Formats: sequence, structure tokens, C-alpha cells
Amino acid sequence: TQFKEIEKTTDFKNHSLPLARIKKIMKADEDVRMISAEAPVVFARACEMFILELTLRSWNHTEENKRRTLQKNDIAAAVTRTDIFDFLVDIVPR
Amino acid sequence: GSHMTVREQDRFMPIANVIRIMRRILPAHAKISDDSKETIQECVSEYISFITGEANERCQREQRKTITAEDVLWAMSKLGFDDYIEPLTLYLHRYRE
Ligand SMILES: [Ca+2]
Repeated sequence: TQFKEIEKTTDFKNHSLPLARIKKIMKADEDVRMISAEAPVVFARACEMFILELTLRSWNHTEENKRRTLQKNDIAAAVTRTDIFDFLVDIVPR
Repeated sequence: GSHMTVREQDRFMPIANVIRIMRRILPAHAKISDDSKETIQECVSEYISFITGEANERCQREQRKTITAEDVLWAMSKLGFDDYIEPLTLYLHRYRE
């Protein structure tokens, strides 16, 4: 996967996912004590990249089956083939 | 069998932001089922917890209390997100300028 940044008028920032909500998701692990303010900043772009790749790999399976609607079984196929997505197999079994 | 749970909204990214990203990488008239929208939104939270846990575990081994941006990139790399590291590192470095 080749990620690339698009410099672009009409974006207020360089991310579009809420830092405060990222922080709450990291804090639900009760073993997490303290979080630098920079860590959610990293995750806000990392989550966008992860969403793009998982969506694209799922859509590859959609097109393979001659469909124009992304379905949950397409996500399941993408999680099954992509080694870095192995941590998701319980989340999307099929 | 089965039992019930509550799906708390403050434990996931807002669905609108997630959907809007998904459509940037899909053809104009592609459709996304309701289950898919929820599933992607769940995978995102799992992704945060997966990477945070790896980073937090090392902090505990090193008796540090604060998860740093560097711990995040180290954990992403240790867990095999190789294509992610250079874009996030440059984004982090420009953020700091
Ligand atoms: Ca591999």
C-alpha cells in the first residue's frame, strides 16, 4: 500500500477525526495511565490511513464478486488475506 | 447463545467522519451497507486499542507513565504496519515545526 498526502485548500487541518474521542478510546484500557498530547495527533492520521486501506481491500473483494455495494463479507475477506489485519478476525469473522 | 450489550457512542469515531473517508477511496456511485459502516467503525476502535496496548506494555516494562508519539510509532512498527511509518513520521515532524 502506498499512502500519499494530498495538500488541499478546503481542509481546515491535516486530520479530520476528533482527538478527544481517540483519547477516550485509548483510556478504556485501565492499564493506560498517561497519554502525551501528541499520541492522539498521530492516531488521528493513522486511523484515516487505516480506514482507507481496509475500505480499499474490502472493495477489491466487492469488485471481484461483480457487486457495487460494499458488504460485511467483503470486509471479512480483506481481514482474512491481509496479515496486518489479523488482529481483526474475531471482530469480523464473516 | 446470546446476551445484550450497550454500544456507547463515545467509544467509537463518529460515523459521519468515518463514512466520509470511506467514500474518498471508493468510486462515486459505490454503495456501503449499514452493517459495513458499523463494522468499519468498530475496526477503527480495535485498531487504536491494539496499537495502544503494545505501546503501553513497553512503557510498563520500562517503568514509564506516559505514552509518547514515539511509543506509538514504535508499536505500529513492531506490529508490522510498515507502510504507515514514514508518512506518520513526516506528519509528526511537520506538526512539531
Ligand atoms: Ca506478513
